[PDB]
Amino acid sequence: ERVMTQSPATLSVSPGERATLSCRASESVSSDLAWYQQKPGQAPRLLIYGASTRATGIPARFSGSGSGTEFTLTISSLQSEDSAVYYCQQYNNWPPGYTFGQGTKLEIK
Amino acid sequence: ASVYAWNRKRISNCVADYSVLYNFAPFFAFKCYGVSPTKLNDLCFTNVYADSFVIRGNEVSQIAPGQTGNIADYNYKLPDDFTGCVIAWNSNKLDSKVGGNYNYRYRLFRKSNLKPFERDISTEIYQAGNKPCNGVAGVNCYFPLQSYGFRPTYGVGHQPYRVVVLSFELLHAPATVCGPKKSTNLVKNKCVNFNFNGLTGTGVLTESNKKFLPFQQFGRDIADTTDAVRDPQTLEILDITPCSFGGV
Amino acid sequence: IRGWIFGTTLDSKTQSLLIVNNATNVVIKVCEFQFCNDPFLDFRVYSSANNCTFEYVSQPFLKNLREFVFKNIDGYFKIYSKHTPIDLPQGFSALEPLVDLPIGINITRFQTLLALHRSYLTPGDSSSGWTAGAAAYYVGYLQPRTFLLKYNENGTITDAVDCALDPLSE
Amino acid sequence: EVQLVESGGGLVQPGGSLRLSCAASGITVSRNYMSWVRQAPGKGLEWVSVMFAGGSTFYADSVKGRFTISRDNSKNTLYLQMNSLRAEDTAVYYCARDLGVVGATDYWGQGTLVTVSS
Repeated sequence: ERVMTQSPATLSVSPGERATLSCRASESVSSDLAWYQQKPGQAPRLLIYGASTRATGIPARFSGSGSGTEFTLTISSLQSEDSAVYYCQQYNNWPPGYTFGQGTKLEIK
Repeated sequence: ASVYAWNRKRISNCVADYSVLYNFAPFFAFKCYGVSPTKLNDLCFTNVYADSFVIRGNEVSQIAPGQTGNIADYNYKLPDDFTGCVIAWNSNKLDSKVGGNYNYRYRLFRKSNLKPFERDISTEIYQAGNKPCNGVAGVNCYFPLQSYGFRPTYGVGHQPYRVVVLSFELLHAPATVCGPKKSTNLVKNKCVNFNFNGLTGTGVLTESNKKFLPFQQFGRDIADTTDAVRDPQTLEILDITPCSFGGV
Repeated sequence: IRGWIFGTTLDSKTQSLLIVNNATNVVIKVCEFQFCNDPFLDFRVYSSANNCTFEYVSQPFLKNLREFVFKNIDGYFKIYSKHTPIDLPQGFSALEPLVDLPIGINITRFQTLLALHRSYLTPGDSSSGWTAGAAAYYVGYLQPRTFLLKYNENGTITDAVDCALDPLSE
Repeated sequence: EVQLVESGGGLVQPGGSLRLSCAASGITVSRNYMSWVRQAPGKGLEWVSVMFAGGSTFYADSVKGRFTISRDNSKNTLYLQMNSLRAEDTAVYYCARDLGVVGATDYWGQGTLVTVSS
């Protein structure tokens, strides 16, 4: 049962630039991961699973990186609709298992 | 080899020592149900089944009678009334490479649970809808053989444990495997209890003068009194006389 | 003559038995090998796949009168044999225990295996066959009987009396 | 289209029972690793339960012994019976189809609110 800690808590970046979010594990998580974007008002949507594999459809504007116990997600150019909450979910124990994050609130200006 | 299509061997017709089994040094976990280890070391059977494979450390708890999990529900399933024991070694050095000792691909998609000791080696495409990914992509393209990715940075839960399971069958057993030693040096000319390969008795043993034919093992006089015996070690013939007794 | 075959059937549906002598060694095997319409005449083998559970090898069992007694009662298949210099002679001679095997196959029928030099081998052949030396083999059936055996001073049987042959013997 | 629609969400008195249902579409359930997840209002998510393709089910520790997952294969649906609903279990519950290492959770359920009388 590896506890994940997200950082930073909040982030407000000017339009058109990049955004960087870190998620830190306590045991090894090297390639057991996923990133979810839960736009406020409905269920989350998977963007990038494993280490950096982009889920189908998911705009290339997203990029995942990291390995071991530390990972980071980066967005190239935030559009107005990118505002949502994001969670890094691990599944290092798959049958039966998952461990979620604290979520991150992303806004614009 | 792999947990996918594990490896087997059917031991028979030998003297099962066990002096090294579960007594050699680098063994990590050994435990049997139904049989105690020492009795085991003295038990004897019709056949033995050894089944070696390699699993991830965090899944060793699933090798148990009727135990449920992934590796024990869709990959390899041992019976509920399984008598015999399993052994697991933390092969955290022997089978691992920073590049990934994942040559073996375990089973993560099966249509229905296994019957005990059912080799279910197959190369198929688990799917949801009509076609497999040969004509579809993304949806319904699942492949049960997943790599391991064994590399040394991995923690214990993901270090390849090598496991070997022993299964003793006992039906109609003209048992061809029993290997307990227990042979003590012989004493002569004194009232001694002797047990020659099953012949049990008491008496004084003396050097023989009788010509045993090479296929004979015992000698008896009139009225079934076992009078002589040939040693199973040095093949020397010995005479038996009950030591003195009488009324006072 | 180089061997025998025992078993409940020639098909692979059951674990038949094989005993094959040779100039080098004996091969005893139990593998349910399905046989052809006729036993092959050794071109070293003619049978379907096998799934043997027991196999064994040792030195070979060899005017010379060769005798063998095949018995299968207690879950063991036992062989006795004797080879003597010299039709069956009137001379007396007892057989010695040769091998006592632990295999527990249910044997009910048996056949022989023949051989010949530079002979063709096929799964099915007519009654033409191939040439071989002049030879013959006799068969007798055992029955439960009571025998009075006479042992001499060296532990060898020299005479025997059939307890149920005639009134004087009885 | 491929989808998961949920039902059973509502209100029940503490200690009571309830039963949640999950329907799927354009995808089978019998052969899909099914998993019910839940979310407390304003908080993250937590894996609640999973049912396999062989029948061996699993539950989170917080709900072990009280909730039971089952599935109506005939019409490609999943179910979760709950009982002894306490003050914590007020949350929105989601139905999901998880593949795992070959693609993490993607397809999610509309959710179902589960609150208590008080």
